[PDB]
Amino acid sequence: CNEYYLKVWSEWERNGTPGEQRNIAFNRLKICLQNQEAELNLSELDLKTLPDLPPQITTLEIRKNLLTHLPDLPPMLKVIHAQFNQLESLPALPETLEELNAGDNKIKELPFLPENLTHLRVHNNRLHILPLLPPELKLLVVSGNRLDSIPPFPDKLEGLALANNFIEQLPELPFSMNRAVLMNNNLTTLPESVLRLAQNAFVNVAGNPLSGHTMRTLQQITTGPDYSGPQIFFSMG
Amino acid sequence: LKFLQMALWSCTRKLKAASEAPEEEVSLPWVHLAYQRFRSRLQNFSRILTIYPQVLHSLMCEMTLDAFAAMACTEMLTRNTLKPSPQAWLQLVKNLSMPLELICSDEHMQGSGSLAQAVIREVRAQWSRIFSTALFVEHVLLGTESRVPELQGLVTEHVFLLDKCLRENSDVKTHGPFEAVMRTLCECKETASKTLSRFGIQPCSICLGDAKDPVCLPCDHVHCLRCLRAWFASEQMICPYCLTALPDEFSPAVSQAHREAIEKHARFRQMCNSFFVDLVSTICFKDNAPPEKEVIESLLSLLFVQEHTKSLSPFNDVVDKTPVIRSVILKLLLKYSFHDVKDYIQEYLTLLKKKAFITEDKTELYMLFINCLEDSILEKTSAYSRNDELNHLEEEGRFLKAYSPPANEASVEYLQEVARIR
Amino acid sequence: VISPELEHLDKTLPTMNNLISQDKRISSNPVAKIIYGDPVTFLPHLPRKSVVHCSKIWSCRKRITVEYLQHIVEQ
Ligand SMILES: [Zn+2]
Ligand SMILES: [Zn+2]
Repeated sequence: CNEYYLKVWSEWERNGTPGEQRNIAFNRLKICLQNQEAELNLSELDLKTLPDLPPQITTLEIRKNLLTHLPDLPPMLKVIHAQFNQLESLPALPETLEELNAGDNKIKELPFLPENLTHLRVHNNRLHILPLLPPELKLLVVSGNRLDSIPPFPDKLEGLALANNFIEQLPELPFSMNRAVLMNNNLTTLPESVLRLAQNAFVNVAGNPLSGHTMRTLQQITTGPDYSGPQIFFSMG
Repeated sequence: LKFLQMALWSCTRKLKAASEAPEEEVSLPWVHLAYQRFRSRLQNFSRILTIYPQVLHSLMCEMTLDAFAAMACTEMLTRNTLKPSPQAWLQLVKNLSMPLELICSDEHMQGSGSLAQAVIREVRAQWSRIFSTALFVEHVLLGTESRVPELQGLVTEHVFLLDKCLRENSDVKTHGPFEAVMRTLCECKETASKTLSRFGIQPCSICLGDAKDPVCLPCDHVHCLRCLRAWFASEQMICPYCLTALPDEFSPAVSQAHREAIEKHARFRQMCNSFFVDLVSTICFKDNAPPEKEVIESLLSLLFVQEHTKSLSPFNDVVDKTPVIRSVILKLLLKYSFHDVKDYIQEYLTLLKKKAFITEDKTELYMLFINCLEDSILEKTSAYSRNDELNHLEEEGRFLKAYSPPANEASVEYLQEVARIR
Repeated sequence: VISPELEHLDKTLPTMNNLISQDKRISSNPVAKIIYGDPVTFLPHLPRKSVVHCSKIWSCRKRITVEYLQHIVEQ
């Protein structure tokens, strides 16, 4: 099948438009074929679309290109760093994807994701709809999108960030959460579980149009340092 | 001289046709009468030929040469758009504006026939398109040349895109052309932002404005120095936007590149805002009739973001920290009769007064309206003659005789009464 | 010498006006109370219900002229 790979890479090379250093891609991609590489790079090549990718790699860098939609995908494409492409939405995603970064893209909605996708980053995208999240989502990042909505948080969401969206209401953070950032959202209030957390979690909620009496509620709670909840901040200059 | 003869000959023939008698003979006196009746039109035609003599080549019982000269000029300006040079073209447009605007006014061309009317209708749509493109040129292109010459190509392309979008229906007082212009300007600003930096331009996630004191990071997203100091207090090593582990030894600083880029983007936004404001003021709010409901509603919507207030601009990228209130749109609407604008102004007042931007002790807000209403009346009265002033003073007397008086608030009628009384 | 002074008129004039209005020769005069103070305090006939029946909506204001534009431009 290697010959078909050589054909498709050289022919997509025939698509050479201005700026697209697909020749350099050809050295790298053929090299990947020759080693059967675990790691590959195509980032910063100003590419706009890709042909079939090698199957045996467990990593692919395509960041800083002009891509808008992607071709067939490896079975074991564990780690993709697709930051700053022009993606609108992505094809069927692989099983063992344990980390994916799609930040700075133009995406609007993503499909089903793995069980062990411990890290996700889609910052600065245009998401509008979030499917259910996995049991082991150690990180969820959705900032920069246009969401005023959010599904429940998974059991294992240690790190969370939500700022720059339009969130008006937030589900509860579990005991595993340790660093929440909720700045400049449209939140109405922050619920009580956020206090029950450990005494070391940073929670920034500034920039939100939160309930002033709810603020004073947290004021009475915070003037009682006897509670070992986290440190909550609502504004800074 | 041949064309002036044809014009004055047609004027004489028309005037004599209206002599209450036939044209049995056409004596010399009628020629003087024609000059007296059509002096301004003929002088204006002469001015046009003087400014753009080329029109003569294009020209090769009713006075029509002026209208066809105007049509020829709008053709020999749409064709020669930006040629020979932007400054010469803009300056020619300017010089022609006064005569072309005269020809396009019902006063200057009272009673002319149907061919002249249809010609003037087309000349109006053409002049609207030319003037809009000229304002875009004057504000965005010329400024871009000096400040951010890198963009002159994009501005030049978008000039022809604007001309192409305004072509069919150039009545910017309607909805479709207005939205098309706003959309084109937004695409142009977006493309300029993508061009001035291949990663684009984004505001800091802390202040959500331009990244004053721009600081980049190993993640390429931009923030501010002061915000990064306030953030780095302790236990807060990682960026907020991405949760990247900053090296323990990290120390921030400013990248000159990004401050230059931001300054260029701000200059560009300022020029585009000036173009939009000029188009609204001069083109949209021009006639002896207010723009349609959709235009005014969109403009009132543009003042506020979903509340926070901002200057008149189609870009949701600048906002006044405090809810500032300003008088522009109010003055524009008040250019017309209060009877027509009452519901728009009362909607604007109820919108501001909806706890969106003011809280209580509103006595200053009402003063703003009253002052503008006072200005509006003064503006109209300064056009009046002496006998108009006397008739006005008598009408106002019988109004003060007719005047006779809910609580806890005021309306635009009450405020207009307060102004008139004052 | 003179120009430094004119810059501060917006404050210096309200100060002088206060010192003058509160002088016994004036502070008990009704016309002065109308011009410099709020008459609602000493005229019970004045309504106090509607926002329009305040003191400021019924106060004077600068008439705009060419001279005032000239001065503003120079400043
Ligand atoms: Zn900031
Ligand atoms: Zn970061």
